[PDB]
Amino acid sequence: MTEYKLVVVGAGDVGKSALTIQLIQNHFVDEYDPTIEDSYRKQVVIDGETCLLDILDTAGQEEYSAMRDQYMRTGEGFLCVFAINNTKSFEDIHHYREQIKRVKDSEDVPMVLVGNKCDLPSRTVDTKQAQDLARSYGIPFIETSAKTRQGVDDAFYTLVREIRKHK
Amino acid sequence: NTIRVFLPNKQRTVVNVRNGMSLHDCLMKALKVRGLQPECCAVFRLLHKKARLDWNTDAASLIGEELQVDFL
Ligand SMILES: Nc1nc2c(ncn2[C@@H]2O[C@H](COP(=O)(O)OP(=O)(O)NP(=O)(O)O)[C@@H](O)[C@H]2O)c(=O)[nH]1
Ligand SMILES: [Mg+2]
Repeated sequence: MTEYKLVVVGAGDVGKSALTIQLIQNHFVDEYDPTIEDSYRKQVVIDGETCLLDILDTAGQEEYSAMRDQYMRTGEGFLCVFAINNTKSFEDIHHYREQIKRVKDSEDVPMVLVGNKCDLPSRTVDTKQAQDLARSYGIPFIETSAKTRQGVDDAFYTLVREIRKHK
Repeated sequence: NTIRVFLPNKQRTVVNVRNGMSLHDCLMKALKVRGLQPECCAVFRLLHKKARLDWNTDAASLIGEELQVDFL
């Protein structure tokens, strides 16, 4: 069975684990519970192929960026997540992308930009900022909400499709 | 105050221990989220020959340890 190593990265509190748990268990964790490290495996059908997703959900708290970088290096594709009510987590995307390129020692890594919490009021990161940032890296941008599940499968499946075309 | 826990099907987690929870209570969420239940698993303390543990062992007594959860 084909196996895809996906890595979810981004600043603390953007919803990395809540998105992952929506993919895995179709359930929304309304709790505050910061990640140290969590890995998940789930079998999915994408474009008619059964495959195994291995998902490393990293810690946003960069004080644990030792454990992060250690398991990133095997990943085949990266979810770069920010939250639409946290400008700093949006500006931080640049930092996480350069970390991926460093840990992978390559310019060419499958990535998808994810703007999460689209259900919240008073959004501060506007759609065109996000689409502009994704454009600047040549990667897809997907709006999500782990609360309503909007965009969740699209974010992970798009990643898998980007990994397949990278072969 | 955390415990590193290796899980079935090549998964793993680090859990935060709040005061007064058993291992059962402490790991319930991480197992639930991965479609497992403590009932059909055993849990082991990995040494420094692993030691099998009762799910009622207090999670605060295992701070800084590594555990393995495995199917029965
Ligand atoms: N309204 C809303 N709340 C969300 C959404 N996603 C996550 N949250 C909430 O935001 C908080 C942080 O989410 P969480 O998934 O833990 O974030 P994280 O990026 O995994 N944090 P860390 O890096 O520390 O592990 C939690 O209270 C969670 O329930 C979303 O789409 N909408
Ligand atoms: Mg998390």
